[PDB]
Amino acid sequence: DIVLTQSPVSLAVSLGQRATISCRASESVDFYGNSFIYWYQQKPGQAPKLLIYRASNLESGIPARFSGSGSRTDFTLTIHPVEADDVATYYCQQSIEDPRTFGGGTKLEIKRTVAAPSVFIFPPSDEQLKSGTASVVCLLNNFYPREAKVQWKVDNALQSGNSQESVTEQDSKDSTYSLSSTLTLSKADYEKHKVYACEVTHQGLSSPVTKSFNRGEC
Amino acid sequence: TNLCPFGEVFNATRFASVYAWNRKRISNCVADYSVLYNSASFSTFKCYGVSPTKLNDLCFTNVYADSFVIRGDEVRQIAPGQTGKIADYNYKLPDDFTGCVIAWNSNNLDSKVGGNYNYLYRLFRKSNLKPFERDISTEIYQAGSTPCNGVEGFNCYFPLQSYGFQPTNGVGYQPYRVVVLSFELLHAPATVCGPK
Amino acid sequence: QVQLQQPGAELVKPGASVKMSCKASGYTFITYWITWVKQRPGQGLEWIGDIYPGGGRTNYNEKFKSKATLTVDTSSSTAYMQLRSLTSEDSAVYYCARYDGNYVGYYYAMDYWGQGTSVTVSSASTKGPSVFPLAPSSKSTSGGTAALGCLVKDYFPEPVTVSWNSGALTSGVHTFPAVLQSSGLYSLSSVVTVPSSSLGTQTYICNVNHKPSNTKVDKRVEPKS
Ligand SMILES: *[C@@H]1O[C@H](CO)[C@@H](O[C@@H]2O[C@H](CO)[C@@H](O[C@@H]3O[C@H](CO[C@H]4O[C@H](CO)[C@@H](O)[C@H](O[C@H]5O[C@H](CO)[C@@H](O)[C@H](O)[C@@H]5O)[C@@H]4O)[C@@H](O)[C@H](O)[C@@H]3O)[C@H](O)[C@H]2NC(C)=O)[C@H](O)[C@H]1NC(C)=O
Repeated sequence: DIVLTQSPVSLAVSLGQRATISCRASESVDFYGNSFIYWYQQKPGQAPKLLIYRASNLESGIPARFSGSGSRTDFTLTIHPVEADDVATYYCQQSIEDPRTFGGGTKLEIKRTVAAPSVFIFPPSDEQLKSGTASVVCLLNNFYPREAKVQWKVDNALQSGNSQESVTEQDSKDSTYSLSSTLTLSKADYEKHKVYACEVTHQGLSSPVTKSFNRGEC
Repeated sequence: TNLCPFGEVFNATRFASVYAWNRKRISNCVADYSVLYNSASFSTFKCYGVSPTKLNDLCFTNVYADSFVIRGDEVRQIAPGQTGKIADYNYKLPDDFTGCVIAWNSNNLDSKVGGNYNYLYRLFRKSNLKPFERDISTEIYQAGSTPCNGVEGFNCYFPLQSYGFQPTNGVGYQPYRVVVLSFELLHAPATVCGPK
Repeated sequence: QVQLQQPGAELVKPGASVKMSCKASGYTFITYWITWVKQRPGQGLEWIGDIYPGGGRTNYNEKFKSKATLTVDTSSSTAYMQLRSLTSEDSAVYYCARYDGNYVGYYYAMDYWGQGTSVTVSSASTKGPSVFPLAPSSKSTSGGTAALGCLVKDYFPEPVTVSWNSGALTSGVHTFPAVLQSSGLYSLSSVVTVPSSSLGTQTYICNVNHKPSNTKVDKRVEPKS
């Protein structure tokens, strides 16, 4: 079984710059002048899309910004110029022998200018409190880079261990991320405290930003 | 140097009509597929039950090389499970076919200025061919209740029809030479092998 | 218009079997190979096997010959993969795709793909979501815009889909990936940033669809009080 190894595992590139992704084969994939290597692009939630076949031949409809090269064990997919909608994972495939195998993938991220999150906090709805659970939500909208710190504070005490974060994929047009942080409490515990706050630290903010409410709209 | 005689099949000066397709039995030789891999002529090179890249590593009890001429938009019918005039009435591959289909455009050899009409196919038949059946009958086809008595007429048609291969025709109606390599594995010892 | 269509998701009990379809259209089904590929969440692709629809010759990855069986129905232009004795390791997205097999052309290149069938192997029961409003705040123009949303909670299995205003509101919508809670149920939020002024003038309705439980919730989201 031929093993294909892709490096880098992840890659960040600015718009207009060059991205080079490498595929290394545990055995030669060259057969009578042909390199049986294929490249695919997979955006999140979608089927992979064919880019390159026979290591250098562009599939029709694919922009010439994509190019394939290499021979024997080492192959490369090059994206120049990189654009915003190139956010995806890229896979190589060999078909010189069965089983046909794929590389582990290279995830491409777009480097853009720093952008601070817009921060919003949402109290639990009254409907949810009827069920006995309270979810408090903190939203960080349209920020870059990905690193951000969300700290929950209840009656000014930092809370850890009862919150969960989810992040969107890098937006295909503006290259930002958005993030939700959800703090989960029993109804009783929610009703024992007054001030609910989330504090966001991010490179785009000159100092941390805090959004808060008082339970019961006090 | 006992190379399998692929050149005799692929490079034969004359090719057969598809209804009278030729078959060459191949045995007791080393098959050098390099000559096929290094050819730039082939527009179709499709294998079934075997991999094209793995041919030089495999051994077979017998090889049959079948060859004929059809038009280009019919090469798709030379494959397992196909339907149409060629697959049903002229040349039929079984579902479990093991081998390769190779085709290349032969307009420079098999067309001529007034049209080449020497290549023919069977147009009418009472039943479908069985796999690898070769039917060379010229018997008048009875399309109706009226017997034909060996004579063409209203519901009585000659069963063969000529291709008209005009040099200026589009590629869909240009002649393509086809070779079908079938690889049979029996329990008997093998006689044909590529350079292992 | 070459098209390969697969059902979106399946929930199947462990140790049971599942049969998935791949409906082909826009080309001659019996002249292209159909291949099947496995993608476990967050991982790469793994080849399962191939079938030639004319006559049904199959080729299997040795890893999957006990797990998978490939068939076709040529009259309906549909290919099928059956997976047997399912475990949690078989929870994954399964893709069908086509290739032409021509050594002097595209060869094994997968030019057209189905969009995948996401298989969840679990014994848990199907549960439709509860949809709660994330109400816009009375304080105005933080970040220059207001934000509002829907919290979609306590549903199983994935997926849920959310749209806003029946698909008329698409700008500024962010639908987060679902998180698996310790309860074994999924939770998700969908948010949209809108003009703070439009809070009075415009109605915002999130449309939540949970096909596995045949549930559709349209929840209006309003400022509190
Ligand atoms: C039908 O007829 C036509 C016309 O007569 C035939 O077409 C000719 O076919 C031959 C090939 O059979 C072509 O010519 C040569 O191909 C040779 C193959 O090269 C390999 O073997 C050589 C000796 O072992 C060697 O020199 C060569 O080295 C290369 O590969 C090595 C390994 O990859 C590498 O290390 C070397 O550096 C080098 O790159 C190969 O191993 C070759 O000797 C010649 O140079 C030439 O390429 C003709 O060009 C064809 N002519 C035409 C007009 O098409 C056709 O084959 C016939 N068909 C059949 C089925 O018989």
